[PDB]
Amino acid sequence: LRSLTTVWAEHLSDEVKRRFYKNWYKSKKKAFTKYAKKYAENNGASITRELERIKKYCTVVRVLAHTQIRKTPLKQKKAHLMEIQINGGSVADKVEFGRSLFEKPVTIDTIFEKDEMIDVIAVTKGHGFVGVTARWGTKKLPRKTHKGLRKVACIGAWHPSHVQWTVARAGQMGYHHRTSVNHKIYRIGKGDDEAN
Amino acid sequence: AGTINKPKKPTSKRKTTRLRAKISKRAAEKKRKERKLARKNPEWRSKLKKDPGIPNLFPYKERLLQQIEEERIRRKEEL
Amino acid sequence: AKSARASRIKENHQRFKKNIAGPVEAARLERLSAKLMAIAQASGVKSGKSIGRKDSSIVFPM
Amino acid sequence: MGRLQEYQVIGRHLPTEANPNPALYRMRIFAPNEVVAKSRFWYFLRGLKKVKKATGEIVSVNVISEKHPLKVKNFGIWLRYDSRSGTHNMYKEYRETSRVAAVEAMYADMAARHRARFRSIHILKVVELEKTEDVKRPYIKQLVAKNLSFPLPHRVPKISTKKIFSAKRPSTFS
Amino acid sequence: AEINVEATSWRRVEVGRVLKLENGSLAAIVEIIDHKRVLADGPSSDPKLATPRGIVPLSRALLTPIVIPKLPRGARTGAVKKAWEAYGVDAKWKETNWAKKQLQQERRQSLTDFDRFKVMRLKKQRRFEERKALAKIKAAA
Amino acid sequence: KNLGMRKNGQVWLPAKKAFRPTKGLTSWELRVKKRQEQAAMK
Amino acid sequence: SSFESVVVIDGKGHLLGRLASIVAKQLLSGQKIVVVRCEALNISGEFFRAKLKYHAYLRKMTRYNPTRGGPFHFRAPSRIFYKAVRGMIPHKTARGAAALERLKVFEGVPPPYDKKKKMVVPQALRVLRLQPGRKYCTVGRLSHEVGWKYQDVVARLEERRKAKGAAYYERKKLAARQLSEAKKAAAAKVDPKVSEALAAYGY
Amino acid sequence: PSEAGHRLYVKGRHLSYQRGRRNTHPKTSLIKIEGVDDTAAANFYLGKRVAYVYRAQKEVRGTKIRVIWGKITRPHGNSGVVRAKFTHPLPARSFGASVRIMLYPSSI
Amino acid sequence: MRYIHSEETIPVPENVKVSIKSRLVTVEGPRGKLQKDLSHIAVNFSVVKKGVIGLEIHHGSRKDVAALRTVRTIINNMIIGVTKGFKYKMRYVYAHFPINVNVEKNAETGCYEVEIRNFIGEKIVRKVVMAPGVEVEISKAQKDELILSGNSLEAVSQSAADIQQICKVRNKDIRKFLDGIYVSEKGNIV
RNA sequence: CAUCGGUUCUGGCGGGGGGAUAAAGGCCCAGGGAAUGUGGCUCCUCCGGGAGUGUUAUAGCCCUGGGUGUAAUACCCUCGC
RNA sequence: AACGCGACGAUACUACCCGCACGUUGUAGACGUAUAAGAAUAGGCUCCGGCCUCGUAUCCUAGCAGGCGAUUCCUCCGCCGGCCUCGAAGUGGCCGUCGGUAAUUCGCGUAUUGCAAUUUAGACACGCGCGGGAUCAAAUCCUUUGCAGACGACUUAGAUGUG
Repeated sequence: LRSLTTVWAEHLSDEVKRRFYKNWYKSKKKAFTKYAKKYAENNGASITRELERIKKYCTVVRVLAHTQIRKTPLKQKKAHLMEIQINGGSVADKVEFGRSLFEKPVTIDTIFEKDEMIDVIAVTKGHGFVGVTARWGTKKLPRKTHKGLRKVACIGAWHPSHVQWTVARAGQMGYHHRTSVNHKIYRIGKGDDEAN
Repeated sequence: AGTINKPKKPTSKRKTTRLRAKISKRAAEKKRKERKLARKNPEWRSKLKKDPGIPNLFPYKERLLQQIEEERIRRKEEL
Repeated sequence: AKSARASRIKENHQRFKKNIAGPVEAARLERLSAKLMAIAQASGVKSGKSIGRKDSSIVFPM
Repeated sequence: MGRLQEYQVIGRHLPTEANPNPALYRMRIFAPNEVVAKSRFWYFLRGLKKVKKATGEIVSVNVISEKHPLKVKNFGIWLRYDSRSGTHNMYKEYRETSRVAAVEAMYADMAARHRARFRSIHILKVVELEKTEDVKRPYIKQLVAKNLSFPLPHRVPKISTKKIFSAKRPSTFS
Repeated sequence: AEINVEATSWRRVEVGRVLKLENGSLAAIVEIIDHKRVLADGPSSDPKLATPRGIVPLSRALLTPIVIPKLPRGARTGAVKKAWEAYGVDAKWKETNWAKKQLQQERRQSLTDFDRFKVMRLKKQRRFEERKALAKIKAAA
Repeated sequence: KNLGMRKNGQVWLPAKKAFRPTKGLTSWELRVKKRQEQAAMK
Repeated sequence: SSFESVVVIDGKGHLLGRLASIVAKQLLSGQKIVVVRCEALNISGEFFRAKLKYHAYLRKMTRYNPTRGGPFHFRAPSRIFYKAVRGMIPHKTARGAAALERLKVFEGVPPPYDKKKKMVVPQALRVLRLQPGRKYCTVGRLSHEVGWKYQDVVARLEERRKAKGAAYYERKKLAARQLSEAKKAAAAKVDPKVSEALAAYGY
Repeated sequence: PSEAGHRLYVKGRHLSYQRGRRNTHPKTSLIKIEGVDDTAAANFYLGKRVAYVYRAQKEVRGTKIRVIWGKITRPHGNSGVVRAKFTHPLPARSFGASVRIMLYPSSI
Repeated sequence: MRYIHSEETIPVPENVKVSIKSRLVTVEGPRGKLQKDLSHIAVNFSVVKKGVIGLEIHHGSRKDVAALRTVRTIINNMIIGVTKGFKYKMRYVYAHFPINVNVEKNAETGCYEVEIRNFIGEKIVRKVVMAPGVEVEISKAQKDELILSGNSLEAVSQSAADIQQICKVRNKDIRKFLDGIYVSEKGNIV
């Protein structure tokens, strides 16, 4: 798969503009300022041309959407932005759908439903540098074993004259990317509901 | 067998020098032993070997038999 | 025990997918797509209708 | 085995006081040259008549040319060949234009089909089959058939091995 | 019953079939030795087409469209020459496209440097005429 | 129509001929004469 | 024998090892080679023999660490042909690396090679080499069975390229017709002395 | 104006030194002449001068272009490859580089 | 040994049209049209006589000569299929649990479908999708009988084989348990 | 570059000798013979061709002897340019 | 893939783009570095007449390394612009202006590089120059955070704020 082109909306919020910066507080905040002029130049001819290119050449269409992190209690102000695939319909239908969805808020209950089983993707809890006993679940050596007991006694007893990639070693534990499946939605509660 | 999907460890055709030398030594010793056994062989052997004869599919076998008969008649007449 | 990769288990799961879970997920998809549709609706060169060109190599340099 | 010729080789035992006029022995030898022909003559004479090269002499060596090298002939060859089992009879047929060509075809045939080398083959008789009814083998009988005519399907064309690249895919129909 | 068969029609090696050898000479098949060799005779009076009577391997020969009718199997050089001259093998061979291609090749390989220059200039004049004709044709439709 | 039974039951199968690829090389009368000559030689 | 800027070879119907031998000799002589349609290359013998050979190849791996040093098994057809070519080149020398830099291999016919003349090698052509009745397989099929992911994408792109080539061939037929009519019309307007002079010269 | 070329030489490629399996001898080079594919065709080019033309870094006596001269000595093999002897042995990096086979000394 | 010329012949009925192009054989009769690609076999097709197809092999081995017999039988079976057709009669028998056979025709695919229920009291429903061109009916002249008919003998017989193989008794003594569906008759429709 | 010397590789040309004074072969002469039997004749057909009879006829072939002929050519050896 | 690739945003300067002005600048190696059907190979191609071993082909190819002026021709080539078209790693077609142009023929010039010596001539990339057009950006240290952490690294926040 190859990304052929992407089309942005005319107005981007400051929370999603913060994603393109490391030092937003010092910045001139110039991102997408020349891109926004394409909507006014020649009645958006370049925008229309890129949309037509997507319509006639592309097989997969995704939207670009970002969180509104300012509505959370988090101290972070830089929002999270990702590509969400539009499934269903024809390619022209997907393009018209995404363009109609430009600059609009999409709530969770228009995407998922109660009693639906979904998947959750996130990075796990970090643990730092961890020995083999807690990193791999190996058996502890007996008490007052020389050179330590939270170890594997023989990391190699056999040929090759090497350490093999299948032997448990101390190292980073946690902060791993995991995709977990089959999680049931019990409730989609509404924020404006005082008894959710 | 599941040879195509899961082949096993290959059988090497690359010879080693040790095995080549051992096989050459054993072949030479077998040749000498066979010569000694042929020298000491007590099995009976004919003085004259059995002849296969003339093949039946040879189209002039009857004419060859005629020629043999006339030659032996001439030899008996001369002797 | 039959494995998760067993052909009979796969066929049973395919029949379950076709006959039981499929209509339920199709109805849920219809409802969700209706809601998100409600949210969504709530010269060629000079116009962009003709798709002109935008404003290591596969060949040897020649 | 090689560009063979047929030689009439006539030899004899050396004359003595008891035998002032010894018998002359004649052989037809297929050989690449006269030295090989005389060597094969003395080999066969040692195998048959107990006449040795040291006590003998060569009287004549002549080349026997084919009488009609432009006439297609069928040849029957009776030979004996030596394998690990022993000595085996064989009758074979060859469609050639000369006895020498038939003998070379026989040597190539024996080497290809039975791994018989030159020194293990004894040619006993080479005959020209006088009539079509004298042909026994089906691979010659199909060739002597009346009104014989065949095409040549799937002929790979002769392309020079130095011309690596061709601009058109070749055909196999001529 | 209607049968419609679209397959090949090879030329057949047979008694009387004329072969073209690699040097350009012609021969007629007198007798078939086996599936790889024939006996052939070229009695042509033209020295470029003549071939002595002898064995021809079929891998070194090509099958021409000419077949001498009713040539007897095993016929000697006199009878083959009489049938060849009666049929007129040389004229039909000259009319074939293989001999025209060979004649064109010979004429092109015989060219000198002045001949090549004259070929260039005459071809440019003719090509000027065909370019005008092509412009006239393309303008019409 | 067919009057006999085929053993495997495939009744549509044609009345096959013997597989003799060398058929037609030698006539019957020549083979008879060769039979007599071979018997005399033996 | 001829020297070209770049030789584009159509890989369809070519035997893998013989084409690789000829290509490697050309590369070491100093000729640039682009092989297209590597999925249509042929291997002599039955398909299961090629499958068995590739699974025997897949067996081999560096035991202590599969991420380094080991035989890395490339499943794309152009990479299978590239392994065949690389085995016949001293690729661990600078001269061998320079000879390998003169070669490009692709699945299908990517542009701009769809509008270039594609040559064939008669010494490696399956119809000219293999005996009739012998079995043969296809490198694209072997690749698809051992895990190459883009058999259908290349098939659709090849179908599109062949449709465009059909339109181009219709235009080419029209141009050839018009050229024949132009030569026939102009044959009266050339000087006759020019015409027999060219005819006697052989043109 | 003129639309022709100006080539008066035959193209060739430098393939290898004279060598066996292992030992190479740089005093003789193997040249593949374009369009020459047998010993009979290669016999025409015996004695013809051949230049290897290459580029250096500094300008010396008005040019950045240097030449190594040699002559074709004898045919090699059966496929029209020829042996050539140059004033100095050709550089090892020029295996696969181009050389110019002149039409002089001419015997036509 | 290589045989110079070998030949087979196929008679063609007067109501049959045979077209062969690049070893692709199309046979048309009163009952329809059948096609078969024989490009895997080297053979020269010709018209030796009116209503006779000639097949030949030049310079072939014994195996290549023998393959023409298989080609002859294949083309003859296609001719018989387009003239008379092929019919397989199957019988389903049971001891205690009556086997229920339901035959439908899928409108989306055009193929027949056979559903088998209560095979030795099993609760699963067996489904066999028939080959295209194969018509399946439940007989009314006899008891517990299916009739499969078509132009392609291979399709009809493979469909019958699929029906036979789907109803297989497992882990039981087959001397004692005799339930199943079996091919009981083979013949022509006409 | 020309004219030479030494060594060497390679291409072409003119002669001589030998053998069965090559064997063949062409064109004549005189005999003999046969089929994978030409013409003719007879009998069947799908009218395309088959089958039979018999020795050159409206094709030809094979074997022997002779003449041209000390023919040519191949192969081997050899004298030169 | 830390020496595989794509899309996009903003890009201060000596940075970027355009025109020409050249390189003691480089490059596994220009010298006509010309040429798109697909498919079969026990069959194909076609202008529908016929044709197919064969790229031994076709195109192009003359002039100071190619001048000047005619005679003559409307053929070929190139840059720009318009409209279409081309996504497998994106480029061709038509029309128009302008410039060049032996298909025919001729005049004036070529010498002297001294009897050969790469025929210094192509393409891409890089750099130094002007003359114009276009644009006013970020990152890191630091302070901070604890979704992180041996140290680096990572998630954050720091410019007026829902800080």
